[PDB]
Amino acid sequence: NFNLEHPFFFTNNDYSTDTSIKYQASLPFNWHEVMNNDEWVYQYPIGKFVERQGWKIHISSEYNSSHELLQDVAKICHEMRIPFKHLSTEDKFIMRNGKLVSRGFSGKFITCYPNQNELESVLQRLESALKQYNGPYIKRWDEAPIYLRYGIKIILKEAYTGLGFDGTYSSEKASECKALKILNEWSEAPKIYWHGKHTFLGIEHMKGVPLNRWVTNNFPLYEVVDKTKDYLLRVSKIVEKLIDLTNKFHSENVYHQDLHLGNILVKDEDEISIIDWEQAVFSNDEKVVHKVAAPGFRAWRETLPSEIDWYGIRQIAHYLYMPLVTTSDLTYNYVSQTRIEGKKLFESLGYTREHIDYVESLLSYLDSKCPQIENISRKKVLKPMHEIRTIESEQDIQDFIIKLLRGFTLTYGQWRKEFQSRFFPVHYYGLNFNQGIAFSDLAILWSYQQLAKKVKNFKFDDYYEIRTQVINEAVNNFKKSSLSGLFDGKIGTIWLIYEFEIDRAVELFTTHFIEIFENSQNKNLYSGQAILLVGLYFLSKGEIDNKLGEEILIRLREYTLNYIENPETFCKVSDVQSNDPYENFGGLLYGHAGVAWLFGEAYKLTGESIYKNGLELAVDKELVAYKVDSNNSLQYSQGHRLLPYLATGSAGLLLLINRNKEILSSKYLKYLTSLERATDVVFCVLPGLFNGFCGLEVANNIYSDIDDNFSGQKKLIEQLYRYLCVIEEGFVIAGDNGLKITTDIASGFAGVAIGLVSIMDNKLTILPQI
Amino acid sequence: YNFNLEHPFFFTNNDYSTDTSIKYQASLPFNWHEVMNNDEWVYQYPIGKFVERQGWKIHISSEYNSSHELLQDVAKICHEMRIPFKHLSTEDKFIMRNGKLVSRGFSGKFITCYPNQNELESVLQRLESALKQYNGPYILSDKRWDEAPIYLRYGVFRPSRDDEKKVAIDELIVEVVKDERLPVFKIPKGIVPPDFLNKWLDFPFIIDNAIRFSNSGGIYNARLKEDGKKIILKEARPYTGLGFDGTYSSEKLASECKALKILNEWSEAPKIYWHGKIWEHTFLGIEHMKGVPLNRWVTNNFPLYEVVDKTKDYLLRVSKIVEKLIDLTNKFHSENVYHQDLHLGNILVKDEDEISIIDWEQAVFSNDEKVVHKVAAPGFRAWRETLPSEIDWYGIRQIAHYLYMPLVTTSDLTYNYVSQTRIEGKKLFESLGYTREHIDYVESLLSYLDSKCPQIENISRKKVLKPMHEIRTIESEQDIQDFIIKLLRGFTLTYGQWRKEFQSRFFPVHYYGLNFNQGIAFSDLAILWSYQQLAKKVKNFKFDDYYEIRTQVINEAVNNFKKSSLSGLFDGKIGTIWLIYEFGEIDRAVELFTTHFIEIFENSQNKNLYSGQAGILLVGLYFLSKGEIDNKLGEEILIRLREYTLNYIENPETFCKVGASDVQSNDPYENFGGLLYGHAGVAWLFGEAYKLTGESIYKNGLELAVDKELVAYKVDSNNSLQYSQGHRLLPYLATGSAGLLLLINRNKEILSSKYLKYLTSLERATDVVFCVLPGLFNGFCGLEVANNIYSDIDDNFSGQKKLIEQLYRYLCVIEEGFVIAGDNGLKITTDIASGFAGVAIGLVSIMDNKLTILPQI
Ligand SMILES: Nc1nc2c(ncn2[C@@H]2O[C@H](COP(=O)(O)OP(=O)(O)OP(=O)(O)O)[C@@H](O)[C@H]2O)c(=O)[nH]1
Repeated sequence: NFNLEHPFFFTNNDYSTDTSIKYQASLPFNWHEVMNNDEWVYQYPIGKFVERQGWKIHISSEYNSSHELLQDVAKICHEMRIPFKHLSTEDKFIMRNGKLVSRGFSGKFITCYPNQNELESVLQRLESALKQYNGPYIKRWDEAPIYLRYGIKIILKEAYTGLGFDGTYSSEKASECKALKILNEWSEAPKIYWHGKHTFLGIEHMKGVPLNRWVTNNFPLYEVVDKTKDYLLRVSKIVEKLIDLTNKFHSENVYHQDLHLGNILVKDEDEISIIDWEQAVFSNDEKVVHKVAAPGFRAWRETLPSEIDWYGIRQIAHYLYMPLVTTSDLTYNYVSQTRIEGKKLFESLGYTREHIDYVESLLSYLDSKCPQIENISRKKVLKPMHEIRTIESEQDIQDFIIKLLRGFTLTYGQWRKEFQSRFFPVHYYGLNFNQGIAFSDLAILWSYQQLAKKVKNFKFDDYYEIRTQVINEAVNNFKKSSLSGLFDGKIGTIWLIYEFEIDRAVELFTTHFIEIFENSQNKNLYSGQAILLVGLYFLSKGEIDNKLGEEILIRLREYTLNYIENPETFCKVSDVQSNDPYENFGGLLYGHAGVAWLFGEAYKLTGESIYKNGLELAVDKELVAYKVDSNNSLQYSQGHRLLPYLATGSAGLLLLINRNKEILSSKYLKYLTSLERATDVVFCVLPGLFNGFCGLEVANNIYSDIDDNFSGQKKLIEQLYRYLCVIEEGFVIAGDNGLKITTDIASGFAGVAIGLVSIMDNKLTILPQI
Repeated sequence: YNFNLEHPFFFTNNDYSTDTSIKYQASLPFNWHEVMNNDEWVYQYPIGKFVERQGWKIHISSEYNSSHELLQDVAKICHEMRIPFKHLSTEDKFIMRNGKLVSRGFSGKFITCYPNQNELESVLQRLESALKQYNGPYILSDKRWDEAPIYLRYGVFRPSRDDEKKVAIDELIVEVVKDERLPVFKIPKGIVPPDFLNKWLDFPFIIDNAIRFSNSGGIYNARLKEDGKKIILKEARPYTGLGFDGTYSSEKLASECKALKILNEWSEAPKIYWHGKIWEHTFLGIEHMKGVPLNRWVTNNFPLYEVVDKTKDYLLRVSKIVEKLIDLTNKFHSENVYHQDLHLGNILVKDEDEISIIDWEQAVFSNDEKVVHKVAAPGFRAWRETLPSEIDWYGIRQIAHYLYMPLVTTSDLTYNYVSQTRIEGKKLFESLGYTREHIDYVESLLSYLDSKCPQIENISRKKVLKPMHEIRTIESEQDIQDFIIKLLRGFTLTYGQWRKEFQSRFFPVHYYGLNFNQGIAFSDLAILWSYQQLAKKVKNFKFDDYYEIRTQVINEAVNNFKKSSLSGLFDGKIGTIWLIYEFGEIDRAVELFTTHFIEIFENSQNKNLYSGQAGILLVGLYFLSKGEIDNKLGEEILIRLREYTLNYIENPETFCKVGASDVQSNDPYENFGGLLYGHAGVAWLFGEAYKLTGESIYKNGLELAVDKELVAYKVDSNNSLQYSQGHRLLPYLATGSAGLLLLINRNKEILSSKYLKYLTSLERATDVVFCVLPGLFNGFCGLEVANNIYSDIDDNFSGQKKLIEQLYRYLCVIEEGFVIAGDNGLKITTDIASGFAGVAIGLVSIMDNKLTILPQI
């Protein structure tokens, strides 16, 4: 679960390809170099009695004086004077030192391992080359960088720490204090209240909130908020304050170089306050590439410092129209599409035409300072969208899905050329779980063949040989890993192969079901034992061996009874604010809210009414966990994260409530239309099935009979157009936390694929029945 | 088929390669794309526009001094209307293709555009009128269009189309049209007349000899008219010829013209005759010298035998030439000229031992700088940015050390390689019998010369290859016991240094067999067989990791086993079965043998022991001699070997080629003849069959095999039998003479007394004091495994002593262990073809008396 990215695609930490300066050192007679740990090179003589542990000596230096210190230490230590190891990469030197890194290992550039009882002159000789150099502190021994071993009522700060890829220390970046002292006239900028040297310069804290919660409090997400319109008048007030103060402080030789979600702060009556003037450089003759900034805001390819801030001051006012800003690091000039997709939404709300046209003309004459920059790279293959249509007929939907299926083949094509480990592009969380109906290719292929089956007379190409050269390593790696479960576990592959090869899945299931089922302990649907769905699905049509079938049937009966006496125990029916799957709780993906499907299938099979009793017990244990929202409906309770979604929140609750009509009573149907009002929003900030808009639109209309749901296609496509970055004759959808492209079940090609095939075929084709 | 690629340590395949030059990037509007198809070009075409194949294309070239301006000056022309284009990616491929090491059929290819056939004049008039001040090379197999660089040709636009009939990707889509990519233009099967192009479409030297024609031309023999006499010509087209620096061909002929005009009173340096410029070419009239080079001078003068020196005085003949070289250094250094690249294709010695340095195509004229010796020879390549005067003196030093002993081919890999050679040279030159004054004078002049080239200490990561300064003599078995564990621990170090980075294979191999993976060849499993046969050979080993890697090599050498399709004993899917049998395991793959032995047998053509069915029959008779296969296939092997012998007896021409031929090479698939790669290994089957069955026809087949193999053996000046192809002699094991001595000496009682009299001549022929290669197929270790493998009496100690001493002459040292250098030594290879496993099985069979590489009875 770590992030390391190159342009265009996404990958893991294996793809580095470091190109820097090799360190290089000499070597005496009967000595050696070795790259043992692949991050340190170790020097050692041949014949010497090496002990274990003892003492270690650490020496740290600055960036510029590394190689001459290395030469002096080498000429001291090579002549029968102790083995030696050091850092092996100039590129990794700025991650070992510099800015905020891991607290356990920081510094420690030069290391030696003395032979216990010979230190009477080595430490004395190490002040010869030292005592005039420098370095970070990381315990002190003398007046030299020689060490021994066996953050942020005035808010303050702290000062060789903070080095980037260029030479700019955090103490150096002087710039902040000169920018504060030349801008002490205005109360929007903070004041300086401490001078001198670990230096402790302080600032005044202006009141306010960050603009993201201002967007969630002022930019509408439900239709009942912000009565009598007039929100665009406030938006005009903030952007007129930005243009006024921008023209006031760009008079005399000062620039900010970053105007992201930070450094802006609105208190009351639309009063901004720019804080933390830290990245202040100024020139107007040479051109500088924008080096360091927040994600979503990055200037391009060696322009003037007057127009570095141009893109930032355009975009900071641009996403106030409709906030989708984080995907501009991949698609240059992305923000044109947000304007035209916010204008139609604002007209659909019913705002005044004067306010909308004034805001559009205001952004137009801010764009009147318009220096495009024809950047020259390989990122420019993914050009923006400049065409917006309207869906009325079914052939438009067929054209959209045959366009979208091409982008899947195109994002498959470029992945195989430079990478060989997996078969398909990934998300950053589940980039190694290469099995099951989860973040894995085996769940991608059957969505592909389904949507090839649905549309029209598709080209057969060569996907037969592709499917067999996928299923060969699938049956190879059925068992060479750990864990168990349905989604990313063990026997989801059996269900997918049977839903794909019939006989092999049946005989692996009947030879491994009792062996794998007793190994797992939990009962949740992700990686537990509810497996019972696969067993009941194989039992209802009938392919299981008989006597083991009744044995596992009375087994699941007695675990159902045992669950009837005990509390929830295995899961919680969790005040953590995370998107993380293992930390997720209280949903259909994670919790006891999904066992209602398992109880309902057993009730639906012949006659078992103890599973009905399990249904009332499960819903009575599950209904307490949800808090109420403003619009009189149930909502997920933890933090300020009021997200009604398929997982955790309201949409999964509406899915589980309307699962079976026959089990319902008048006590159950007390929150039907209020919960439907909960899942009726004008904006979803991230797309997808598990954590996005597509799961909401699936849960809004799945089991309300009929098939003619063209309002559903209209709403889904006309709200899904805002998330797409176009390629040649196709689309590739950026996933959740979107900076790169993603193809998985949650946020990718397969999410939209499963969503559309579930809306067309109203059975929601995950966790099956019959 | 060769696939050579530079890499520090081990030389590998074309996979470790990253372009680190300034890349070329263009801009695209909407409805355009940037497909990167096949790693050379980047494809660009408007989206939705059907490109019409099978028309006319334009090749555009450029110079290195201004090429970006061609990109940003022709980009709006392709942006206007509809023109696809594809251009080269980085500057490194532009250097590699607009240079000197690339073929003339593919040179000058930078921009390729794709017009339609109906728009050619309209695009050509627009692009021609804006490129007046651009210029570049000619590009072969095209024709001149106007004055701007524009060259047309007939070529392939796209691959095969969507849903109609295609036959190829290169020919006419009308009869077959073969590709004729030669530096001429071809109009195939008449012409459909291009009305845009029909109007536009319509020396005091005599040629003597072309020694080369290279890429930029080069040295060209001819005859002058107004002066007569003999002359040579150097030619150089403008804007071609390019190193890894801004430097062209015409920037060096002017430099050597200056360097040969500044000095004129030296009779052994050539005099300029006519430095004229025909058209834009730079021709050059240079006189010719008589004589032979030093590279072939040591072939017939260095004592290879111990009688060939013709009554002493060889070292004085060395010393006069050496003092002639050391005299002619500061004579032209007074003019402050400097001549780089002092390799041994420039010092030519004529009659009465007079020298003449003839190649001057690198010449600086100032000395305060440190440059990389960028263009050099194999062996004389210098050591990272010293001043050019000591670069020249370093070249002089290694000239003198090749004159001392003729191995300097690996001095690029190990710094101060001259140390080991200078240590062994006194023992080489004192073991033959010479006066001490000559050796004293040679070492005195060398000890004068060695201090004018200053030593350096940086080495740059190849530090673990140190020269050897700790030599010993062999007079006890404990020396052999120490050497075997040292070599084995060095092989462990080799596996440790190979396991770090690469994983496509398991062991380092020579670059000939860089793709093969099985058998007693360039492989993996035979190396562990040698490892096991040497590890328990003394008493034991530590065995830190041998068990799990043995399990690994068997369960991914046996699991696939059929991915490649090739037959033979050496590398051909049945030697794999033999190594599984002889590793110490159970017979195991006998089921696979009975499954597909007839299938492997029935679909092969060659019958040599390298990759033919003769080794398959040897494996079969070995398994029948072990005593358990089946009741039926044992009869099938005999009923096939019967009439396999008879097709050879009635017609020996099909199974092998007799004669000497005209081939000077080292590739394993070319050199016919000899014990392994030819005819002399056929009689090994007849010997094994006679030792199993005992009947006369096998003996007669062996006698005819020995009779018809000895045709291609030319007698030396001394009484010695030598294998000879071309102008070279081959007294080696594989394609040589020591292979026949095994066949004669092993079957001594079977053979009659008529063929037993050749042993006294082949013992003289396989007795040299010097070799150039440290190997056993084609090297040294095979020449003294034939000496003591089957005598009668156990006298292993003296032969072992000689082998270990001359291997100390050839080895290289890492840590406490040891490595060895393979064929074409610039690297470290560990296999059974001039590697660690070969010297391992040599040290096995030198006292075990078996020669375990070939399966006996
Ligand atoms: N000057 C001269 N050259 C000859 C003679 N005979 C052959 N040559 C040619 O000189 C060439 C020397 O080429 P190399 O030794 O490869 O060196 P080079 O290719 O000239 O490159 P540089 O050594 O950098 O000039 C040979 O390839 C021969 O073709 C001769 O008598 N005199």
